[PDB]
Amino acid sequence: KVFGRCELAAAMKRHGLDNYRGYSLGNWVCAAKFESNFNTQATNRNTDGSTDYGILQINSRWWCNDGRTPGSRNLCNIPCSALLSSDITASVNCAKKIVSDGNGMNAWVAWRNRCKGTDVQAWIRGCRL
Ligand SMILES: [Cl-]
Ligand SMILES: [Cl-]
Ligand code: NA
Repeated sequence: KVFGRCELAAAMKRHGLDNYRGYSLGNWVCAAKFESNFNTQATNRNTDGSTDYGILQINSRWWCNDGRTPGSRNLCNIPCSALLSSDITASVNCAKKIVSDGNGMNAWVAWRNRCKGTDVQAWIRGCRL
């Protein structure tokens, strides 16, 4: 599913991401824009052999199981394919764990390089939220 911007904002907010670990909704929408272009089916192989999955490009080295990432953990206890669903519940639950791991949203390299410190509230402008 390719979410609309405000459609994703509303779903993230309903699932409790607004101000989760202090990160406003716009941070999460901005991260999803640059990780996946709002496409739940996005997958991208990393140089270390792991793969990033879904709307927030959650990686198979630590967080989900894809059966092809040696030495990997599955700390969200989820097949990585569950992070490609049109329902973002699994991705949100896993993202809550990732953002609680110690470095906040810097865990998402695209958030650090493209969203951090910017006017992230622009990403929810116009949304009836
Ligand atoms: Cl915001
Ligand atoms: Cl933080
Ligand atoms: Na894994």
